[PDB]
Amino acid sequence: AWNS
Amino acid sequence: APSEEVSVPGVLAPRDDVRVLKTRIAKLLGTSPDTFPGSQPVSFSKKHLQALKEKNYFVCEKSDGIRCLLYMTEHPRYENRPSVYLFDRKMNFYHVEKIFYPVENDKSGKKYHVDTLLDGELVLDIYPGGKKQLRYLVFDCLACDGIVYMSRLLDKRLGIFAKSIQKPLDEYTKTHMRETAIFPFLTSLKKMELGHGILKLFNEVIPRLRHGNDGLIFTCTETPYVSGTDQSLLKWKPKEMNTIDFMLKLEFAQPEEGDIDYSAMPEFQLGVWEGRNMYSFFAFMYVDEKEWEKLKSFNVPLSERIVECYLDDENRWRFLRFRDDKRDANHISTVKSVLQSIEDGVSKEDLLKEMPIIREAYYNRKKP
Repeated sequence: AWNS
Repeated sequence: APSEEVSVPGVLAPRDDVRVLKTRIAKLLGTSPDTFPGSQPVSFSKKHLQALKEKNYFVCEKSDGIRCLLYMTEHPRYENRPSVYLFDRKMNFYHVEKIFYPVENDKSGKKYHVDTLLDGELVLDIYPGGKKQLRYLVFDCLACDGIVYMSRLLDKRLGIFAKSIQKPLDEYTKTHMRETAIFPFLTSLKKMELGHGILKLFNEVIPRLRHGNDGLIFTCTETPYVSGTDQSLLKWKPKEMNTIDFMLKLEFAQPEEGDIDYSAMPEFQLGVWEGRNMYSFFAFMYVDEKEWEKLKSFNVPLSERIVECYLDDENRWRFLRFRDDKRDANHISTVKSVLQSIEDGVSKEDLLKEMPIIREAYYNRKKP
């Protein structure tokens, strides 16, 4: 559950 | 559960001592007191392959440990008291009590060295039985017995150290066993090969080391000692040395029907610490079935934790060890820097292929  | 050395034997010296020391060394070498007089290498790139063909070089195994200069002088406080100080690139001075350095052909044994600055590295050797031994490997000498050899070349810099320091130390060591066994570490000259002796280091020297290793060091024997970044001093490292710490996340795909089978191999997602609380997806960590069954053999939580990874020969990140100490993964800046280090630099193959040419070019410019 993170960016990019 | 893979996780995780050496430390300076001395104790941090008081400020009103390290200031006097800084001033003394500054007056000796003719540099700024707060400026580190030691040298720092540059990354070995492609343009250096030609360099090794144009100048005489010395190659040696780049041991991993603490790089720090050794200083033989008199104690700042007490007038006549032989003292030895170890200081790193951050100018942190450590007073090494319980050590001495014999003077050449000294009958009495009361004579001692002053104004002596050596450049070396602190490593930890592993002897049979798990018995450890701290060691100091000298690879250069800035000043010896009051004379500054920084203007001279490497052969003389190591020569004077060999004559006035190492040889009397060995002479003393071979006769006095119990006396030598009390030393905080063993001082010795580092084994160095010719610039084209790379192969010999790979198949003979390195695999028989008693301490860790990460790459090689090329020291030009035709250049004077230079404080700070040295263009002649080259540090080479294979691709597997450039390790990055990521945040590991195990992504188990949602099955078509039934509960998620965790025995099946998931997606090993690696994340990079960007902001303060924000991470970002970077790449995948390759794991085969044997390695996967190996990971489940630990019976420890695998997801949501820092891991150290390295680029294999197939350019994919493989698991190395956990990082229980690290609070966060490597910052995007560090990651970028490491990626640049991997992108640049010469491969082991392309470096080896140039050795027979460096050898002949060396013997060609040789002095009759």
